[PDB]
Amino acid sequence: SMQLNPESADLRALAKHLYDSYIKSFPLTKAKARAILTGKTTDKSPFVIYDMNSLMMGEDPLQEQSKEVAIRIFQGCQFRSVEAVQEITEYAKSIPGFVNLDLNDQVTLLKYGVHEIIYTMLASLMNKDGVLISEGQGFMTREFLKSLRKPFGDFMEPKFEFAVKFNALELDDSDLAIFIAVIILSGDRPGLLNVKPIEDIQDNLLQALELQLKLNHPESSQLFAKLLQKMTDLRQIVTEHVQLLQVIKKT
Amino acid sequence: SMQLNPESADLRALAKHLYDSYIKSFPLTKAKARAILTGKTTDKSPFVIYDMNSLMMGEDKIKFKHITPLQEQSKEVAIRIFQGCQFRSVEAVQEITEYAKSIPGFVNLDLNDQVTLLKYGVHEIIYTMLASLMNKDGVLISEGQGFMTREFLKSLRKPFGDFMEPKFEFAVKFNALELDDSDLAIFIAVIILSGDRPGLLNVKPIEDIQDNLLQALELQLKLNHPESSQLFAKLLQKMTDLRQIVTEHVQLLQVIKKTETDMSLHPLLQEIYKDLY
Ligand SMILES: Cc1cccc(Nc2cc(Cl)nc(SCC(=O)O)n2)c1C
Ligand SMILES: Cc1cccc(Nc2cc(Cl)nc(SCC(=O)O)n2)c1C
Repeated sequence: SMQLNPESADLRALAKHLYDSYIKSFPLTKAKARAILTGKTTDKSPFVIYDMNSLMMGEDPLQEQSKEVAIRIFQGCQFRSVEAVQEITEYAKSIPGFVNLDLNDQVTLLKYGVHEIIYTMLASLMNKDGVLISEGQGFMTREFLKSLRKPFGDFMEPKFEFAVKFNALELDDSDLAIFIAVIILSGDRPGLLNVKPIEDIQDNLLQALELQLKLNHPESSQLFAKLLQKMTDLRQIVTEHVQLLQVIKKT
Repeated sequence: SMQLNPESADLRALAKHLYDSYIKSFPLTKAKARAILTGKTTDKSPFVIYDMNSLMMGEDKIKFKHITPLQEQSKEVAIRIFQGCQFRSVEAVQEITEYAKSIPGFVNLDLNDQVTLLKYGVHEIIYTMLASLMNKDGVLISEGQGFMTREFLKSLRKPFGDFMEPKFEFAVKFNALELDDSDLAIFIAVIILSGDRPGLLNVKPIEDIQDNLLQALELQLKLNHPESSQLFAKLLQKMTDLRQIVTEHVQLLQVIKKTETDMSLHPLLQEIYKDLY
């Protein structure tokens, strides 16, 4: 049980702040994405890329223009990944305390954070069938991405695997805003000078998260613990990504 | 706020069960170790290894239990000490396996899954419990009979000098949570019953057991640490640290593996050198 007091009020105020910021930083929210994936909004009718024929109809710089469909698609992911770092960096700047940190720690926390957030928010854009691309204008199937020649055909599978289990938590934009902020303010990132001040902020964010998950998910056993376990999955996934980016890099 | 009801009583019964199993499987508890490290018990007065002189007096006055067989008997102090760690690691697996067998549900699982969970879990439990034996200054060895300093371990020739540092780094942050044996019994049982281990067939039944254990843990941490912010969350975050720590251990065991005949032939070569030149 809880009480409505000044402490619980400030954690609600903190949660509202992060959501309004999330909304300003992230154009394609989970609510928007779920609406497109379930046919509800007329606004977007994404083109479905499910095979080589629809990939060609689908597209419709100069010296990285490759014949190999696998190359063009991996360059799409790379461009959107740079865009996603901008959005996350904008979000990060609205987390109370975060700019009052050593400019050094700031770039550190972001350096290891972005890949964890990308994967977290990639789940928002995914169902069983595939993933929204180009702000909900395109939809690329899981199986088409699997069909790409090795090792590109193995690139997104682990992301799909993550998303199925993560989307079963049934988190909304309010849940995700606080979760994403908890990820960024991670004490245990290599090379940080001032750890305590990052930790004191995360303790507040973890409190805000616990309060948000209790209020927002009345029918949910250990959703806080199941969410914090996911931060372990995400580390493992980044490791597997990096190892694959460095097999692709080599050949 | 909570209620004392049948559900909360089953969770306290489950915690009591795990503690009494932990006391049975783990001869040197944190409570015993803290008592040695603070000088309270006269029972153990550990011999302190802090330099090559005390290491030599150390092997003869500690009866390590771990008798290194005749033909892996190295001159290189670094070799003998790593072989010490290796023998105590095998011993630690026996103790964890025994503990594992008492976690309700754990034996009702595919014998395959049982071996999987233990296969990845022992490395995480070893680090967890090594913290129990550590302070700022070093680590208890041979069931509290010795104490080897952090700095003496760092002083050993590369790469052996880098072997325990990460364990000290982890222990410092983990020991600041101030967990006791009750807390650790449930935390260790949570780690073993991890759904996400490569190669498990039946995930759900492991997940169902772990959800009960995470409930028992939350209740134990609330009742046992009244003055502690988000201790449950901070404990779960440690379970992420341990993955990264094990990855670093394993990579170092495989740099040692590659160069193991090469490093214990430096002494006999050092003799041939000063004999010739
Ligand atoms: C153009 C294109 C082709 C194939 C896949 C994807 N999606 C990706 C891939 C990666 Cl690695 N990262 C992202 S960022 C997801 C988001 O936060 O919107 N989006 C995109 C956007
Ligand atoms: C000879 C020596 C030197 C340094 C450390 C240790 N002890 C270790 C080493 C390792 Cl890798 N693992 C353990 S398990 C800790 C426990 O519960 O006793 N104990 C030992 C036995």
